[PDB]
Amino acid sequence: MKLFAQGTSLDLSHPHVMGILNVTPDSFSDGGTHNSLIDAVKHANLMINAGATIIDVGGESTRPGAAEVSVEEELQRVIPVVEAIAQRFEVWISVDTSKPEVIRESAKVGAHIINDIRSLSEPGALEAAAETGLPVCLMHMQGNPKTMQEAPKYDDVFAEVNRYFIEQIARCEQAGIAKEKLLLDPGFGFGKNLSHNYSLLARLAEFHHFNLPLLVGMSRKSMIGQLLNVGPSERLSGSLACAVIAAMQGAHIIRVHDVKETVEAMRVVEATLSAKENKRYE
Repeated sequence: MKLFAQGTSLDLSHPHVMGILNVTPDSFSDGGTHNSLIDAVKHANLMINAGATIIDVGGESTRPGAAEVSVEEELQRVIPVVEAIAQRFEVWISVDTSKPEVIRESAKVGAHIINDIRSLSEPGALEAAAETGLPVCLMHMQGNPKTMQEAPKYDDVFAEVNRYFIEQIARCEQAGIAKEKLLLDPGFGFGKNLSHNYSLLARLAEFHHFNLPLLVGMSRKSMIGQLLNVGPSERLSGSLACAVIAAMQGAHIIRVHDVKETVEAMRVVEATLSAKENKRYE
């Protein structure tokens, strides 16, 4: 499968490692852009050289209890960074933003994929996304992403994620976005407890029936911290194990913090699927 955006293509024949670049008010320091723009570009550079092919630029934290960011705060931080990256490098760039104006402006400076945690649910976001013509990633979640309150109960979490994606592909089609520009994300860690998360990971090979690319982001999350009982920085081994289980089942983009190590794990996976009579574990 190939994605086309901004006069380029991304070939999803082999797994892609997507780096994380968050430029929130609390990390893209001291007011609305300091010299944190060369930090962001240094950081971009390291990830590309460690082998990342996509970079996910977001201006709003998605963690429990995270602050809301205003449109100006996001325009101020995200658009500088997306622009400077696209000028200097070959990488594909996706933007995680929920706001229509940030979608429109990030298209204008060279963003390739709109990767919104809220799946374009805000007023005018679908419309803006559609207008840009860019690839959009749809993500399951139940509730508000940044709540600090307990995980849903589901009749069946796999059945519910699957029926959510059928509903969102339709909505997007009704707004003129072709199915061919969609990517799907089960949304690990968002509205799911530890059991729900491993159920979705165990059955990731089943979401290929949509015949859409799968983007996955399990890096350093609670499904790893709770299972092993370790804090956020001692989660590498467990994050690499989730990355490999996902790629063995055919996930096309893996969103991680440790780019070097995951690229190395992905090489072993590729060498292995290359030798497999059907390029996927089921």
